[PDB]
Amino acid sequence: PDAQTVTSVRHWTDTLFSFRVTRPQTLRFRSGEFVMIGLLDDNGKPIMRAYSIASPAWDEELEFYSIKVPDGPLTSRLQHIKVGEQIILRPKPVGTLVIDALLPGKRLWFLATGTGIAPFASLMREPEAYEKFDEVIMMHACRTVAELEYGRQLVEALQEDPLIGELVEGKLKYYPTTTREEFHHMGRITDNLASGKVFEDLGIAPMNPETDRAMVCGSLAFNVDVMKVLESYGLREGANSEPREFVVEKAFVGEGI
Ligand SMILES: Cc1cc2nc3c(=O)[nH]c(=O)nc-3n(C[C@H](O)[C@H](O)[C@H](O)COP(=O)(O)OP(=O)(O)OC[C@H]3O[C@@H](n4cnc5c(N)ncnc54)[C@H](O)[C@@H]3O)c2cc1C
Ligand SMILES: NC(=O)c1ccc[n+]([C@@H]2O[C@H](COP(=O)([O-])OP(=O)(O)OC[C@H]3O[C@@H](n4cnc5c(N)ncnc54)[C@H](OP(=O)(O)O)[C@@H]3O)[C@@H](O)[C@H]2O)c1
Ligand SMILES: CCCCCCCS[C@@H]1O[C@H](CO)[C@@H](O)[C@H](O)[C@H]1O
Repeated sequence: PDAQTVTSVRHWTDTLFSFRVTRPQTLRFRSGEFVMIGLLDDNGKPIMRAYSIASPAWDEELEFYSIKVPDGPLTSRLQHIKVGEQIILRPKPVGTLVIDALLPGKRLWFLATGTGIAPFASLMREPEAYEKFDEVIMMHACRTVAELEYGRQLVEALQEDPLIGELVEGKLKYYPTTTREEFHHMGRITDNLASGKVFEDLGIAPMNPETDRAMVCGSLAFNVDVMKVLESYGLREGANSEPREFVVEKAFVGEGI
């Protein structure tokens, strides 16, 4: 179908890699949305899967942060992709993780686990995030330290850029944690928001309906627990049609891995 070419590839761990592809000249999307991408199976039939566009809406190229599931119909194949090869990329962007889907506010929270940081790798590089809000809080929880690397480097590259470094350094608050390995900050996003620990570590006021807006992206179980916690602070799930305090999107469907 619609074919695009891989321009670069980077493996982060034995189960995580990112790659950038050429962008369809017709593509127009909002930072945070996802599209369907895929490869042909052995019978020449499409293996399609939804993927958040990890790059900001203004980037000339498209980037994706992907898991590597051995025996995974798509990623067992995609994990071998090389520069110059191609993938199917359908330019029909959709998704609820968009600023327009949230009432204006002053503090924006990105709550993610595992590859769920993909749509935020996009939003953290979206000019609109820093224009419409005073602070942007990026909470990324993973089992191990290595899983945080892609996000760590991204946040690092932002807060250090010669041009917008000081700017971002002042509004972006990066809060990574591990739950299975030793790290300076640990614990689930749910637990750390509920107990109040994150508000203390970051030296900021607790969550409130009037100023806080959040985007949630992780496993279904994670999404449901974060919702209750957010609701415990008076926030309500919104909609692109009726904007409120928070929005959610599954980082993937199924059990775990
Ligand atoms: C809205 C939406 C957006 C998504 N965006 C991304 C993204 O940006 N990057 C990404 O890697 N995946 C993303 N996923 C998952 C993605 O669509 C595919 O599932 C992934 O490419 C795996 O495909 P597969 O055919 O190799 O394995 P599958 O048969 O699809 O899945 C086998 C099992 O692996 C697990 N799994 C699948 N994907 C993940 C993952 N992301 N993280 C942890 N476990 C997983 C689940 O338990 C799944 O049942 C997204 C899913 C949805 C529903
Ligand atoms: N059938 C089974 O008994 C079975 C099947 C598959 C995997 N697993 C186990 O699960 C592990 C893989 O990780 P996982 O799925 O538990 O994490 P996960 O969704 O893949 O995502 C990574 C992170 O989200 C956190 N998380 C998971 N559930 C959460 C929730 N309900 N609320 C808030 N945060 C949550 C995890 O913390 P935590 O580490 O505390 O989860 C982890 O930090 C493996 O170590 C494996 O041993 C068990
Ligand atoms: C003028 C630079 C603006 C801010 C850059 C810091 C983020 S880091 C940067 O982000 C770009 C956009 O996603 C990518 O194309 C690039 O490869 C990546 O290193």
